[PDB]
Amino acid sequence: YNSGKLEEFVRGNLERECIEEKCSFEEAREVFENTEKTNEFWKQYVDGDQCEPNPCLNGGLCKDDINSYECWCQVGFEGKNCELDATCNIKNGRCKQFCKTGADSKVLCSCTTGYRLAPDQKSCKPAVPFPCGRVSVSHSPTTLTR
Amino acid sequence: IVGGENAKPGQFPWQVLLNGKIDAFCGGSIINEKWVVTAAHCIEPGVKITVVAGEYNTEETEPTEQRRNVIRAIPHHSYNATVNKYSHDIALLELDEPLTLNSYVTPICIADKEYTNIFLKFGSGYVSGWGRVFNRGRSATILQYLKVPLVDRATCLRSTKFTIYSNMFCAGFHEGGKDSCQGDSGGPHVTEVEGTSFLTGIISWGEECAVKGKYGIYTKVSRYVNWIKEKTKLT
Repeated sequence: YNSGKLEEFVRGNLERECIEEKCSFEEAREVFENTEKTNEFWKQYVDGDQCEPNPCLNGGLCKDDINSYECWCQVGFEGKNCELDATCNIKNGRCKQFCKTGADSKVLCSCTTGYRLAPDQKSCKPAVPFPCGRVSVSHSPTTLTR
Repeated sequence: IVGGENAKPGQFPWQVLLNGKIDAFCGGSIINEKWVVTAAHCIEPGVKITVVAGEYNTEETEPTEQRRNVIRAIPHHSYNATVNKYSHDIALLELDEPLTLNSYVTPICIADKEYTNIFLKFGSGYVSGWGRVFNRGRSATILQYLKVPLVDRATCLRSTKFTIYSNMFCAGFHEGGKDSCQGDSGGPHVTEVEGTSFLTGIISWGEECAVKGKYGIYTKVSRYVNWIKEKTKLT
């Protein structure tokens, strides 16, 4: 609030300043430090979270912004509001490896021998210390040929 | 490989050197720990072949090298009875003792029929192999690689007098300069799709090397990928 008696002279504690009454952004910023992280602490706090009553359906994860907002749809759903179903031809069906329609109309991903389908149902994680087709020297330990 | 560049050690974990009568006569690509792949026209009746996984510079003994002996060579059923010796120009070599899979000994990915063609028409692919660096000038001592643009049928068919079968495809620079040459057959033709690298055709033949109007012609893996699948099953 900045109204007691010499409360700037103390290290900011945003537990205190921000959602007592309500803090400024600067108050919030010197206390946060990383100001990526401030920008979004931010867009949720007030101006009517454009993510109001979740627009993205089909389990879509709505992510609000200052002005706009978008939508992360996991799997089997396309379109800015995850209304459209994912069909194997528009952007590989969202699968990182192989996708085929089946038993209905929504996609179904897969991976080549050696890899397994990640929990998102679209990515591929190894399942053998040496999966097929990967240049190993560059990767090891956790680098890239620059 | 004519007009290519030297590859970095470990950059091609599936690139295998095939030593046999006279050595370095063909290359190959590891399908998996026990079975490698190469072109049928490398299987000379009555010779003993030794796969040289993990090899790099022929003049020196790389600690990564892992030799094996072929106990069975299964060329594609309908290879060549006495007809165009580059049709189903593909074969599987069954190593006796499994290789030790590591950073330098890693298989290539075999896509299903659909995706293999899909990755082929993406435009470019890597072709690596130990062979003639000059069109009949000298062989590759240190593993060489080159990036070769898939060349459309209409153009391919015209450049060659030879009936360019469905089983194959063209790929190479329109002008004379860069291409695979003798001592590369059976090598790989891979197309990497975001890190992971897949096999899109075995490197087969070509009228001479590095001369304009000509393109290297490779085997359409898409056709036998399934054969490979069933042929290398472990369980």
